[PDB]
Amino acid sequence: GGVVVDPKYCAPYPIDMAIVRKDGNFVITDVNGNLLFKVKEPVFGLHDKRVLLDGSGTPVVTLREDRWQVFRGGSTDQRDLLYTVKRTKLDVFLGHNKDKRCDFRVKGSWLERSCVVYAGESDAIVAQMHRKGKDNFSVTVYPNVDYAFIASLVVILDDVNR
Repeated sequence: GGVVVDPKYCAPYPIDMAIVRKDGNFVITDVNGNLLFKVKEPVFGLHDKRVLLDGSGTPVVTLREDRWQVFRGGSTDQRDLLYTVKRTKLDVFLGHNKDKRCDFRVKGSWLERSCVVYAGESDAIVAQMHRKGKDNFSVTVYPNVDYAFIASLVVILDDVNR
């Protein structure tokens, strides 16, 4: 129940991710500064879309805007819908979830650096923010949880804040 975007984003150990900034553009790195995703608005003067690119520059997911849909790769086609996020703080519904138990939830506070992501059907914690151009926090993604999925949530939280 940890795979959302792609099983290749599910590591057997915890991974801590963080935001590095130079505005919707920034990078998400591991603890050691290794790039995991570049986050950007793909089109100038349009602010409704962000893409997460891997280190090779390949789109991993596209987020499109209190309601976001997140699509596979560089798509915004409905057939490529992975999940919808609705604004305790955020509820996530996988693309095949036609109803309204959410599949994941985010609670806690962005500004306190205390966000926690839970799996809906067990309420298991899948990721946890901790307070520390580096933002003052990291997010632990637990083993076998999809870290591209968690990185997309971090992107949405940042959007809500800005």
